Amino acid sequence: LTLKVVTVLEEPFVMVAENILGQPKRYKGFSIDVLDALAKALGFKYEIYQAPDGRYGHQLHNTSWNGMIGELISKRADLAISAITITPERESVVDFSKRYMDYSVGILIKKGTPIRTFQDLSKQVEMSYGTVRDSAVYEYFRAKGTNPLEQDSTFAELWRTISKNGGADNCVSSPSEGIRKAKKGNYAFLWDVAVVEYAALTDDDCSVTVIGNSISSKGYGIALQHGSPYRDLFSQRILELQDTGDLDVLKQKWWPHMGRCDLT
Amino acid sequence: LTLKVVTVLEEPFVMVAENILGQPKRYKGFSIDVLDALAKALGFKYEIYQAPDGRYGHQLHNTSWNGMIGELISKRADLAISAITITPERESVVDFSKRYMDYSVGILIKKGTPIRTFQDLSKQVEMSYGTVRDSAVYEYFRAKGTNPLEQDSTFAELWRTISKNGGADNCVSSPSEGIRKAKKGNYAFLWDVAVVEYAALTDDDCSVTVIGNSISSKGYGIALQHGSPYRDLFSQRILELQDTGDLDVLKQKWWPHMGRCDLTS
Ligand SMILES: *[C@@H]1O[C@H](CO)[C@@H](O)[C@H](O)[C@H]1NC(C)=O
Ligand SMILES: *[C@@H]1O[C@H](CO)[C@@H](O)[C@H](O)[C@H]1NC(C)=O
Ligand SMILES: [Ca+2]
Ligand SMILES: [Ca+2]
Ligand SMILES: [Ca+2]
Ligand SMILES: [Ca+2]
Ligand SMILES: [Ca+2]
Ligand SMILES: [Cl-]
Ligand SMILES: [Cl-]
Repeated sequence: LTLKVVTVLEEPFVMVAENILGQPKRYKGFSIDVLDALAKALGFKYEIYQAPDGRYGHQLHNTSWNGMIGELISKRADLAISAITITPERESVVDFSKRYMDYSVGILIKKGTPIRTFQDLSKQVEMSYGTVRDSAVYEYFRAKGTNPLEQDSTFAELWRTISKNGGADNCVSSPSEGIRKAKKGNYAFLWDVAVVEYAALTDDDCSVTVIGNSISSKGYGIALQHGSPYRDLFSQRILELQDTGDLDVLKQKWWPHMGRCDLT
Repeated sequence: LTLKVVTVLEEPFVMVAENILGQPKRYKGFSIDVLDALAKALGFKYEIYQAPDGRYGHQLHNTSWNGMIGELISKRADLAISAITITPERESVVDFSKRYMDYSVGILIKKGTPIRTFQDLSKQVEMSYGTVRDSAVYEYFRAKGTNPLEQDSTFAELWRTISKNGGADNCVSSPSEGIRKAKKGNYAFLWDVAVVEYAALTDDDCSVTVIGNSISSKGYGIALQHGSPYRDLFSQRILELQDTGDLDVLKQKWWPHMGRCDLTS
């Protein structure tokens, strides 16, 4: 049995191995390791191709999806894996396995600052902070920072800074821009903990650290075609992998407990 | 439409509401609120009864299950809810929805100590610590503390203290004993962060704090009969609750940000 897998490059979830003349195009990463574990246990081969538009997927005007989600709906892909978050809108058109990792928003900041939490960040006027404009993270802080029922007034303060001038002043256009500004100092970037954590661990100067403190708001999962019988099987193995600690071993392979940069 | 819901008391997930004058025994809690949200969204009624043995359920020697899991397998209950963690052993015989809350192991300890992380606790010779004897948390530390591949030596150190004399020296019979010993002092209790955090928030003397910082090892979910058509429906609305922020509001209702004991040393 062979399955078609659609993916999008996202360090360290899915990465292209260094090109070597006379060798094929290989993929590596934490998500590839999870897929290999499922492939070995469930006994299936797979072929990986990247989404032609390189997008996770969002709904279009005519109720059609692009990106990896579109591939699953069109049945051009049996499953999709990268850094896909399990969201209600996606789960209504595809079927996600139970998460194999948590998702949360962290703060990428230069080392040595007195800021250690979101509350500390919200009380700062010296250091600007923000996220990627017109992203789910930006909308996440719109909801939290405008919800009357939120007890913690930190989000309201954060939203005022993030949304200044429609977000133009304090937000960036892509995660790479946010990471760059954070390393220069005088700016704190709010994005996926996993992405920023890997960015800080691989920093050439080890000049940046990551603030967690956020319980998971979503989880990364494997997306499969609607009604796919593999969804329950994938979830069972994923739970077993988490239970035995093997998934923790894979995480530390790409997010080492002690690596190049010390984040303390 | 009505569904049979099996549960077990677990503060603050499921709790008995103060009832008077022979009025029906009503339940309250974070898990009850999630159930009510699903009931309104999916348009079903329900009746809650407690597990006759008051147990979450585990496999017996003859492969039969007791507790809430047994009620689902025997189909005396349509779904089970309380503080049930989504585990592979249970998921093989029942069907869990996607988690509606994260689960992790925290530390309940008296305030005013230098201990602020698991690593700090592992380096202590003065203060004993442990978890519930013959518990999933006890097995969790057995695996981490004996796995050669774990990069953090903290877990190996913790296991030696937790498992001393087979755990007889430093473990406790129940969470209530663990909470009581932690409040006494000279003991740190390792258990569900949600349970101990509510224990610290409701402490009469506000004498204890909780050390979290642990990413979720599992998640709390709703258990349904194998092949139940409601499982996917529950997962969908559970996801929608989280996205709209309604789950966070309910959590703050039972784990308030302020108002209760301050958990800072
Ligand atoms: C819907 O929009 C997409 C654009 O991605 C287009 O490819 C597709 O042909 C459109 N129409 C229909 C009928 O699917
Ligand atoms: C297994 O043993 C238990 C005794 O605790 C009993 O109640 C149950 O009925 C047994 N199961 C079967 C299938 O006989
Ligand atoms: Ca679905
Ligand atoms: Ca991480
Ligand atoms: Ca429990
Ligand atoms: Ca199952
Ligand atoms: Ca080693
Ligand atoms: Cl699921
Ligand atoms: Cl998890």
